[PDB]
This record gives sequence, C-alpha cells and structure tokens, in this order.
Amino acid sequence: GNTTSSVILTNYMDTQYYGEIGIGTPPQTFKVVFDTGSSNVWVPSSKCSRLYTACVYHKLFDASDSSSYKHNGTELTLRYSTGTVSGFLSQDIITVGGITVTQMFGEVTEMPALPFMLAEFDGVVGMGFIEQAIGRVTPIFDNIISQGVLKEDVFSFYYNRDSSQSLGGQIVLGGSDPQHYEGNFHYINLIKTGVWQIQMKGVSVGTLLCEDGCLALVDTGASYISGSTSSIEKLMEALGAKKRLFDYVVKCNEGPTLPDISFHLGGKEYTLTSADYVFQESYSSKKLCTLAIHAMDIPPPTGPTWALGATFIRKFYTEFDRRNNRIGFALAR
Ligand SMILES: COCCCCn1c(C(=O)N(CC(C)C)[C@@H]2CNC[C@H](C(=O)N3CCOCC3)C2)ccc1-c1ccccc1
Ligand SMILES: *[C@@H]1O[C@H](CO)[C@@H](O)[C@H](O)[C@H]1NC(C)=O
Repeated sequence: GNTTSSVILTNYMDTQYYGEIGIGTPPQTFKVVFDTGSSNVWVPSSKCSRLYTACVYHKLFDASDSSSYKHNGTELTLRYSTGTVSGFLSQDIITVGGITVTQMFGEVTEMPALPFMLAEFDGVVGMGFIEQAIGRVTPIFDNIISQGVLKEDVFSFYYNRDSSQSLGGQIVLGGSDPQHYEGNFHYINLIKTGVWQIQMKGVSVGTLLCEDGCLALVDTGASYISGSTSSIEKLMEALGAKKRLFDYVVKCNEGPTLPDISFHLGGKEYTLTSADYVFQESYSSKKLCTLAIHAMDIPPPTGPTWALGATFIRKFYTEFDRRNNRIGFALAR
C-alpha cells in the first residue's frame, strides 16, 4: 500500500529500549522490546504464578478480559541466550503503531527473576523471520505485510543516545525516518534468509579479531555488543579491561583514553569511539566504569556470532529490508 507507521520508544539508561503495544478488546497495554534477534511475540500471562516475582511487577495479559481472544494452549518454551521464558500460545488482536493485526503470541507463565526483575519492558516483539520462530508461529511483521498496507517490506530502528525531554527511540514500520539519519544508507546483504545476520570481515582496535571472517547478528533486542568468550577476552586484554561477573570494566579515568573499535562490515569500517561504548558515569580513578561490550556464547546454527545491539544501533540508524534480504546502515542523528 502507501501507509508508513511509527512506534515511539522509551530509553531506559541506554540499556533497555521498548515501546507500547495493545493486546485484546479492550486493548491491554504492554511495554515490549522489538527484537530482530528473535521471531516470537510474548507477554506475561495472568496465569503466571505470583511466586514468580517478575509476574508481580509486570503487566499481565488477562485473556478473561478480552472479547477478541482465541484459545490455542500449545506449550511454548523460548530459550534466549540469557534466560528462558515458558508458557502457551494464544491468538488476539495486537495493535502496534496504529496497525491492528490478528497475532499468535506467547502467554508467559514462567518468568525468572533474572533477568526479568531488572526489565522495564513486559515482553518481546520478535522482528525476525519465520525460520527462527519457535512453534513455527507467524511473526508480527509477516502478518503486517500480508495485509498489504505498508509502503515497503522494510522496518527501521532509531535508538537515541539521550535518556531528557526527548524521544528515547523510534521504529518506522514501512520505511525509515530521514529526521533521524544522514548521509547515504550502506546496504549489506544477509548470509541467508531466516536470520538478520551479515558477514563481518574484521574487528579492529586502534585488526586483532575476526581476520579470517566471522558472523555479525544485528540484534535490536540486545543492550550491548557481544562476541564469543574467547573473542571478547582478547578484545578486553587489548583494552586493559578487567573481567567482572556480568560485565567488563575499566577505571573511569582510563575510559576517555580507550582506543576506537572498528567493525569491518560490507567493505566499510564501522567505528565506535570510547564515548560510544563506555558508560562514563565518572572520571574518578577510585571508580569503575562499565563497557557496553560483553560475552555471549550463541550455539549453532546461529552462532558462534557477534551481536550488534543498542551500543551499535545508537550510532547507526538501521534499516531492515525484508524484500531484498539486506540491512542498511546510516549515521544516526
Ligand atoms: C534494546 O533493549 C533491549 C534490552 C533487553 C536486553 N536483555 C536481554 C537480551 O539481550 N535478549 C533477550 C530478550 C528478553 C530481550 C536478546 C534479544 N535478542 C535475541 C537474543 C538471543 O536469545 N539469541 C541471539 C540470537 O541467537 C539466538 C539467541 C537475546 C536479556 C535480558 C535483557 C535485559 C537487560 C537489562 C535489563 C533487563 C533485561
Ligand atoms: C493451535 O494452533 C495450531 C496451528 O494453527 C492448530 O493446528 C491447532 O488446532 C490449535 N489448537 C487448538 C487447541 O486450538
């Protein structure tokens, strides 16, 4: 068709980006991460035991208050790199940026405190392909496309650096927003259909890693840039960063002096300065500052792979092109 549509996002502390969707009649509202690294939609269920504290603190979908609910009840387990959610399939009308779709989604009944007690979002809207969808459930974007309303088979992500009288982020469904990028889009083709993943031909500090070529997943649902444990260990040894439990840190004074990190993607060199990857919460030598780069071990067939999360998308406005199986990058502004 001709419609373009946007979802306004909230930026919590540069680590979580999420927007609002409505589910049911009348619409029950949820905060959701829009995630190119997965393909399922889930929100917490009212049938979630309150022994899960995460279900006490998030919005719960109540099927009993929706006149448009359609039962399914097939068990669903979604295993992310950092935690599992479990529950069952349901169908209802999901409203996202003024588009209503009939969507099968997971009602989560099992929701661990880690990491979900630390989540400002309630659930996830997977923006990946049907190939990676658990239960072979049609993803929301595939459903929006079937309706023939959008101007193009594309969606774009803007993640703001600032988090205070400004929008935290934006997703354009059906195009991109020229107000949030500049210069030309650089288009990189995907390795295959089914995964938002591209060939990376080197990771540079100041090339040390990925010299013989590796995979880079473009994961809007992730906070950080992640690599494999051994990839990250060598990167951090080169940065002089100390390994902690869940993050890598430097002494806050050393922060500004940290070298640039480059990702060789599609023939061009995508460079992040220390300002882009260090949480400069201080300049004290008595204080430690977290890096926005950690380890994530992703098993076959998706991994081993690097993941380009919010750290990367903050600098680079990202267009996801389902029609041509490619990703466009442009300088965010
Ligand atoms: C942009 O803002 C998004 C913030 C969400 C980041 N995050 C993840 C997370 O990164 N994910 C899982 C999913 C639930 C949002 C990833 C999303 N993409 C799919 C990833 C995955 O499971 N993979 C990678 C691709 O191959 C399969 C496994 C996991 C886990 C926990 C948190 C979190 C972080 C701070 C506070 C509270 C929670
Ligand atoms: C659940 O959905 C699947 C796929 O659409 C279908 O085969 C099945 O009949 C549904 N089950 C119930 C109990 O509605």
